[PDB]
Amino acid sequence: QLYENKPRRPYIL
Amino acid sequence: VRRLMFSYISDEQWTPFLYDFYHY
Repeated sequence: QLYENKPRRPYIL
Repeated sequence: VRRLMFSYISDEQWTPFLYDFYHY
């Protein structure tokens, strides 16, 4: 289904 | 100083280095 599951490293927002 | 990163994400690999916020 429509879910934004992408692999992300620890970047501080 | 901290690396402010949100819209333009200038980073190399995806790997989860430390268990803080973004850890996939």
